[PDB]
Amino acid sequence: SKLPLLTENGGRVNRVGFTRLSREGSIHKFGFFYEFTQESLDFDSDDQLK
Amino acid sequence: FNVMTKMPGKETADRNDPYGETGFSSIKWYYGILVKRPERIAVMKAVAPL
Repeated sequence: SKLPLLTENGGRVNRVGFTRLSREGSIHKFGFFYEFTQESLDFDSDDQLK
Repeated sequence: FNVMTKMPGKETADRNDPYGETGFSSIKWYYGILVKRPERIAVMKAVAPL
């Protein structure tokens, strides 16, 4: 019941449409940190703390 | 004029801003005057129309 059947007379029959969808993205940001004193790195028990 | 710019990066990092994002640009200058003969400067005050 939906075939694009055409007659010998032609005419404005069987018109179609189209569409374009679109995507989307986004850039975010992240980050942390940590402080440390010198007297916790030189006078400590492990030389490889840092 | 003295202009001191510190572009954001390694030169703006501190324990207050560990990530280093905010920079600035400061313009500082000296100015003075020595009126030697104020007898030669003349002013005249009056109102003006709209």
